[PDB]
Amino acid sequence: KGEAIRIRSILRSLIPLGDLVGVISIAFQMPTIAKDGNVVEPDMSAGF
Amino acid sequence: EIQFLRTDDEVVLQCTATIHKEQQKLCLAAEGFGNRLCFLESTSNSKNVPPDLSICTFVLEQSLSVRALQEMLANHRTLLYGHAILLRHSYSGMYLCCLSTSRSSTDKLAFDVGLQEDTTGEACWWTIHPASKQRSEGEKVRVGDDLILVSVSSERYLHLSYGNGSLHVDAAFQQTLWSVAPISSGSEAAQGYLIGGDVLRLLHGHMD
Amino acid sequence: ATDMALALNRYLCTAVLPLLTRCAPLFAGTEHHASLIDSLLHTVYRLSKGCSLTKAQRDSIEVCLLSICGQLRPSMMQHLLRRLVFDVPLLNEHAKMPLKLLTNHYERCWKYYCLPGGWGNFGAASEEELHLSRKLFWGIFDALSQKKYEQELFKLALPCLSAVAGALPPDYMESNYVSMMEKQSSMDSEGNF
Amino acid sequence: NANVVVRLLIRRPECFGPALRGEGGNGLLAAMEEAIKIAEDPSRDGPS
Amino acid sequence: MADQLTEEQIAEFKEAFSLFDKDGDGTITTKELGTVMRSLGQNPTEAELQDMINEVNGTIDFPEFLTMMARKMKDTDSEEEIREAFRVFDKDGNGYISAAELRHVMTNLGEKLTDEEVDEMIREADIDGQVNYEEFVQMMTA
Repeated sequence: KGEAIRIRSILRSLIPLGDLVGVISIAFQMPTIAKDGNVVEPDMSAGF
Repeated sequence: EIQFLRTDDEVVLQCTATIHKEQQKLCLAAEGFGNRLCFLESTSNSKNVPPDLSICTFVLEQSLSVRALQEMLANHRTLLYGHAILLRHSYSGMYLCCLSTSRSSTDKLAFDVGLQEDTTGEACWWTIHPASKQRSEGEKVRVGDDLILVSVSSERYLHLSYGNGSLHVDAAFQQTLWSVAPISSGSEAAQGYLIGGDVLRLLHGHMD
Repeated sequence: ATDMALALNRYLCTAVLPLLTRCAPLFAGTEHHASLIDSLLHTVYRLSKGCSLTKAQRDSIEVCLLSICGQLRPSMMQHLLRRLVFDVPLLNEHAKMPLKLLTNHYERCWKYYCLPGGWGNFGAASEEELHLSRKLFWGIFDALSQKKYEQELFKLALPCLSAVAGALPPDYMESNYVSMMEKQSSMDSEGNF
Repeated sequence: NANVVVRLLIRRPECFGPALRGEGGNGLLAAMEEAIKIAEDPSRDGPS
Repeated sequence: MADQLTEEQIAEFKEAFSLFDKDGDGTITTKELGTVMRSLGQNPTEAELQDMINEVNGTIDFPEFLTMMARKMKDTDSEEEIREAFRVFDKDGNGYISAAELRHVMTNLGEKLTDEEVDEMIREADIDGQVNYEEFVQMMTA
């Protein structure tokens, strides 16, 4: 379908493939264990 | 008696540029031999520098409706607002089209406007839309109206770009008012008579 | 139980692993990348060993791992197999998916081990896979013999034992050189490493 | 509805955020790497 | 959606929630709501407790309580359905499913438009006229 192909082309031109791969490649923050053994987990709503 | 644009007419696309608060008329130009990209030719300093209008002229080869163009791709008409028009470069015999490529003129979402060898595909077709509210879709286009051109392939406006110091033309998402100016009409022309923009030879002595 | 682990599990069981399941048939000619798949399989299996996994997450991991292992070269998911030969005989709740994987693998790639040529281009075993498969068969048989009867588990385990028996050559000669000083680095019960 | 929404969003390119405008935008990977530093800078992530 | 539930069974979910009464919010905590499933009988995993709690505080109101367990109790629905498979038609005992009996199936439930019933043979793979009761509705999806 020509309209579907055109829409996909526009959407594909809007966002580069590299800009999508890099975001996936961005690392996460792992929770850490302190000297006590308590779980020091950073807040979900404050980070990536 | 208002005059109406129809197919087989030779026209030039003009855009108004306001640089350093100075209105300047620019024409869409291309040199189809060796440079498929399109540029702009100034036509406001004609009293000091003559413009190269030999390459700024385009011919309205065809004017089909949106559905007609769609069924074309699936398998003298007066221009009405909303039709898809085919613009043929007069000098190069090429067709104006969206190149689907960019020269990275800051705006990464814009696509370059150039010329294409063939008429196949949806890149060579542009839709004409009314400028202000005194016109409507289906109403016949006047010789002194501003027109908005949208590429069928990319749904991008024929845009005048102020990106760098110079001025560019490309298919972007910001609209620019283009004024179509009539150059000549083939039907009303007279065969064997001098017309403007003719390459000719001046036979002086005894036709030799 | 950390929120980051819970969200990462949701992400990898909702968007990442289903995408790999959908693009699984593209894992055919991956020979030139041997370590990448040998790491992906180990990571997937370790995640499947998880305790906080939900039913839907576990099912998604099962389907994804089966789809991935169903298209690889028979010589290629070997490291996953010697990891697995240590976890199958326990016959716990998590053992069912490895049982299904072994059954599918030995039903598909049976010519790799039994007939000396088998797969013409793929090759045959290096006798290390043969020793591993014999050890797996004997361990599974002994564990099932000394295990109490759970009838679904036995119905599932029967095709695995049958497929391994059919895949092993009937005149395979038990290696006289028993593996001396078997490396136990990752081969551990306590701690996994 | 998707074909109408896409056309509306490309007609109004300001809907894509200040980093996907095209003129001077750093992209998307560079956009969400600036945020992964704002979220850690306390003087730029909070009400100050 | 209340279509999955019925006015019959929705009662018992109220008296179970009325066991703790006091306008719903009071004394309905994560541990408290873990006990109302015990009245019903189903035995959810510990992970299955807070995995649903956070999907919608500790205090869970009745509209939240209904909207939660509505989505997960649409289950074990084939226990009664398996009886229905052999009761709708073909009680002759020969075990041969006729194509003529399949004509009750096409009847468009809101469409009243024909010739797609013929496509229903086409999308049915001839992989071995004979299609099993439960299977005829099964392989098309998932």
